[PDB]
Amino acid sequence: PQVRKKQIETINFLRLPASNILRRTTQRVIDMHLIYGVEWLIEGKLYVDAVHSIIALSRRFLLNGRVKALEQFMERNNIGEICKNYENEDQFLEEITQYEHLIKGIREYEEWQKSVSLLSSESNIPTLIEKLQGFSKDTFELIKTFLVDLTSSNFADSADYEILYEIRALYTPFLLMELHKKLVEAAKLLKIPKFISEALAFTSLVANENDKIYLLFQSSGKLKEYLDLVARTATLSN
Amino acid sequence: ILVPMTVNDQPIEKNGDKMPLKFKLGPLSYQNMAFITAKDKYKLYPVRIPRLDTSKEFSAYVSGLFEIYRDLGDDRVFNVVNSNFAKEHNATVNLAMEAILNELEVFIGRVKDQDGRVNRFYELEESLTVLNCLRTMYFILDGQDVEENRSEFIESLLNWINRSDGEPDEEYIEQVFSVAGKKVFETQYFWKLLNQLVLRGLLSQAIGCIERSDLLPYLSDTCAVSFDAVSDSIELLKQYPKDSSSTFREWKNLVLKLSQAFGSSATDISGELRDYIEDFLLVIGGNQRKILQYSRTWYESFCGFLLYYIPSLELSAEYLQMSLEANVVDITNDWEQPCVDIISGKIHSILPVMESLDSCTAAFTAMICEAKGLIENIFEGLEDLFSYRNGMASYMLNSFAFELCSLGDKELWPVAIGLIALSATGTRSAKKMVIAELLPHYPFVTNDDIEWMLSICVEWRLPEIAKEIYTTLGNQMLSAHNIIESIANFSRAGKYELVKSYSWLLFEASCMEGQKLDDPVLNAIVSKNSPAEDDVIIPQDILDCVVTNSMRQTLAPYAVLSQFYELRDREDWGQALRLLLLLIEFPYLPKHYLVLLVAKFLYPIFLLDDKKLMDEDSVATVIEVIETKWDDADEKSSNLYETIIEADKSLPSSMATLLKNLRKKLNFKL
Amino acid sequence: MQPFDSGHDDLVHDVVYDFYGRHVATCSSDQHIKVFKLDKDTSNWELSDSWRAHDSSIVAIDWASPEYGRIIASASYDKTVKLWEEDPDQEECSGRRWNKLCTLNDSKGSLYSVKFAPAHLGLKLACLGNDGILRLYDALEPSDLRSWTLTSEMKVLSIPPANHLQSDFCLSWCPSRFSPEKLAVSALEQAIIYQRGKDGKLHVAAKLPGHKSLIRSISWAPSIGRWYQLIATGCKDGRIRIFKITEKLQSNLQVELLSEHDDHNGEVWSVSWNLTGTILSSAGDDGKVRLWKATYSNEFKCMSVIT
Repeated sequence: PQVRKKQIETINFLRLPASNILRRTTQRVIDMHLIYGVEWLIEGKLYVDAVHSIIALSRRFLLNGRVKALEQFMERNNIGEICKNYENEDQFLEEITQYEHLIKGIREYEEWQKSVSLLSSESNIPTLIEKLQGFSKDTFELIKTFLVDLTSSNFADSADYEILYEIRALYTPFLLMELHKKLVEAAKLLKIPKFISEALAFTSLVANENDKIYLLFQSSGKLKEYLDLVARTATLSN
Repeated sequence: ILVPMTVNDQPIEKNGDKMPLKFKLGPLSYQNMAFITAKDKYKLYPVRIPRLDTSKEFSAYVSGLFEIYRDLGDDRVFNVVNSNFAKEHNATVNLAMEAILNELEVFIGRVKDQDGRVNRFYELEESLTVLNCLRTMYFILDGQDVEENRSEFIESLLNWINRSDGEPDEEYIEQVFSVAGKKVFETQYFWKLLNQLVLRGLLSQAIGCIERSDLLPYLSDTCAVSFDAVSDSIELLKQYPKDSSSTFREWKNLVLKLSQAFGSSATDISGELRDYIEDFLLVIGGNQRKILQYSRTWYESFCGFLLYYIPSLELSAEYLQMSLEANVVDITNDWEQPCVDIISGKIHSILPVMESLDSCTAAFTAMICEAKGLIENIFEGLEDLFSYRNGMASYMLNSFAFELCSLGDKELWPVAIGLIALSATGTRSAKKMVIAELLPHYPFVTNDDIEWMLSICVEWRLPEIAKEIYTTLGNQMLSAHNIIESIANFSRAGKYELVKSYSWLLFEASCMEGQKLDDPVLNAIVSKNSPAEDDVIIPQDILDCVVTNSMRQTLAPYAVLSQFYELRDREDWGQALRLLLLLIEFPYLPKHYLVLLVAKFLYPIFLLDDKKLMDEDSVATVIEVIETKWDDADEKSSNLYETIIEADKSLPSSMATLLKNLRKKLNFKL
Repeated sequence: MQPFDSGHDDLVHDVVYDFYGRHVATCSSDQHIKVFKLDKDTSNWELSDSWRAHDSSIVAIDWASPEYGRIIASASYDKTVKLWEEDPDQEECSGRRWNKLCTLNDSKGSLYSVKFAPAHLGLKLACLGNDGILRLYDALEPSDLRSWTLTSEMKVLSIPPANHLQSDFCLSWCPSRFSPEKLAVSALEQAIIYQRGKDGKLHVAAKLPGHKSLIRSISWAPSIGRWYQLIATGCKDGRIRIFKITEKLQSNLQVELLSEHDDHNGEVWSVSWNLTGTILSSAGDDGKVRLWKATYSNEFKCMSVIT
């Protein structure tokens, strides 16, 4: 966007109110171009056109299934106008958040694995997994509804819907599944290592229509992976 | 280098009174203490050592130097491709010289602003004036001639003016240029103070001897043809090359052209003024007898042949002498005679003298001049660096960083011990010495004070050095009374036998009444389950893991098993006792340690005595040394609950002792 | 400079530091050991503990290896080496922070100097006064520190006459553990170097050449950064003789004598040394502390003249 910026300077010296060079200024500048193509709003009295141009390029190349290249594209816009200036978005509003949610819910298992250096023999030797149970519960009981079209009053596009469908699918049951791995590899079965509900209590806590984690979830492909760990939660009381 | 011991109460300054003045140099050296062992002065004088003052501008200065050595590697020797790699490795050692002195210009940019002794800042003037001449003579050229980098000849020539004399300050553009008795000038000193400041090689104070005085009010008004070739005189100063000595030769022809264009043209001006115009011009042709007589000092004359005559080194043998047919070389202060010693060559007998002009500057001078190999050693081929077997470089560098340790501080150890892990010669022998020796006065009673030294054993990693530290602090803690991070440091001493004695007793001879509390340590009693959350286990297993971590399958089944000490039940503290006993002490801490852990409810009523009872989950799930022990190996210490049960309060079997009473009650009891 | 009040009314005999340098166990003859503490926003040093120690004048003091409790002892002429241990719940400025453990009566006759042996040799001290014997008591056990098991009794003169309390008894140690213990021990006009044997006894490896007069201080230059050792001589002839003791009755040392100083022009009474031994800090009867510092050839020239 540096060489490209000087390109825009040259074309404004050669006249016209609009160029094909001034069309792409809120498009580019292909992964890198899109994300560095938008940055242009920092100053006040307009940010109701911001999330529109975000979701209109974020989705644009999402055939690379990249959500890891949206960890600075959902935070690029500043609400600054504190003292330095002295439905439209509702659908997309949650999608802004849920891009970055997928990474965090991977990283909500792994960080307990690194931060232990003692035996995990239960008798309250690890007690640092009680609050973490409650946290990692909200990622399938987290009430938003991941990455999808949610209404049809705002603008949506179908080409750009199938790469919501599948990108959702890749990661949302993983974060769900790592909650359920903590049951039999962190041994925290409820909010204490006693009682085995909260695997048997989760069999229709996975089922919700308030987060809609039900409708994308395979009836043999994800449900069979899910119940085999319940069956190992059950043998902590067999 | 004079420092009053005091400005009050004075012990002696004189050899008239034979009193026994004693001075103690410790692990500080910004307070050392000076007193007399006589009935005079019981006073103690807080007295610093010059060049060993705890300061934070110092900490920036000595960090800066130390990271500039890291860009030169652990390299300290001169290398010989080899027709340009004996010049290349020279080339990068020029530019790090200038990093050294520009750290020093940042540190002159500290200590000019506030100095507490004006001589402490004059050390930074005088050692920099030695290493101003060094930079002009050798360290930009590749140890060669002027014509290799002429501009950067000239820039260190300006450092030799601005950082010896505190200048620019206007006083040489004011001298007879704002005030004898003219204001339009025919005076010698209107033009000698142009000549000498050009001979200086300076061009910020030399333009002010042009511009803020007379160039117009007599030349242009008298004539327009005594004005058309005085025009050429300063034009020759402006079209002077600054960055080459090839063009310089064509310019020396052009001097013979238009300096002779004023010879030919009119004179309607004073013969004083005219001849002064020629005196500026015999600087500019580079004639001998005006490079001398309008110099203010030797290093303006010597540096006026070096510019404006032949800009090559060859006007330093016969012509240095003509700079002593200019001006003397100072020898009341030592700044200008060490400069001479550069020009002759010998930077190894003036490094001695730069120790008292600030050794911190001199130590890294020694580092980098050995990388050129202009300093010699006097003995080569104890690997140690306070022998002169080792480098002139590693004579001053790593002996600088030893006295950092004594300075006051010991958190400039990331710096210091970072110094002594670098050098061609093996100062891995030394890395043992500064970190093995602290014994007679260190190993303190604390919680933790050795933790950091594992980070003073990755400035070089030797593993043998990495547990010596915790030998001198890993049995030192049994009066500190800190908890499990000390049982950490006992194991990490190096030993499995110091956890066989100092944490074994928290399982044997544990009692003094009915409750089995007896433990100086506080994680036995109220914080038993504190190592059981893996919250207090973690610090100690990331500063050498496996030596601490394995011993935590002994003192964290100690939150399960040991809860029977607190209250004795048949279940709950029998749940959490008769469980795991057979992995946890059977490769780790003593194997049959079980006589004031499992045993001690045998005499109390729960169980057969004169009447048949039976105690839950201990009927046949206690079976080691606790039942049978006449044939079975018991680590002996059962005397402490065969007369220490009058404080527990058993009676009905507390009489007529047998160790086979304990063998009966765990047999039949139904 | 500013001279901090000690509270003392009687000569500071010694000043000895701990490894932090932030506490000095200054003894006087006012029967208190007023241990000070550096508060690091001031140069003036303020009290840590004014406990009354010995009931005879503490004529030298030495910080202990503080392995088993933070310990400072001293020997005085009451023939004791009383150890005084700080548990870390003790408090400052109060007359109780360093509390009596032992009372050394194994030692006979009046004493004048303990030096603690390094912490590699555990809680071991040497002791010497007009006892006339270098007596290496060793408290072997880490809990029980009154268990003073003798290792070597080495006669210094068997009984010095009493007018040798006017004599500095000089005692110093190499803190290197990669060698067996060396210690220059002043036997009234020499300093006999008790070098380790192999036999459970020391023997006199050398005795300082060119000295016929009393030795008014030895401080042993650390065996940091040298395979050899260095010493200098506080001594009564008016001189400093700086023996580089290269490694060669058993022996393993040879005496070289490199520089010889004498610009104190009267008796040298402090030899001290830098913590690693770089700085020969030499104080005399000239009223000028002359810090000497080696230049290339390992020859000490005066770096600074603190008048």
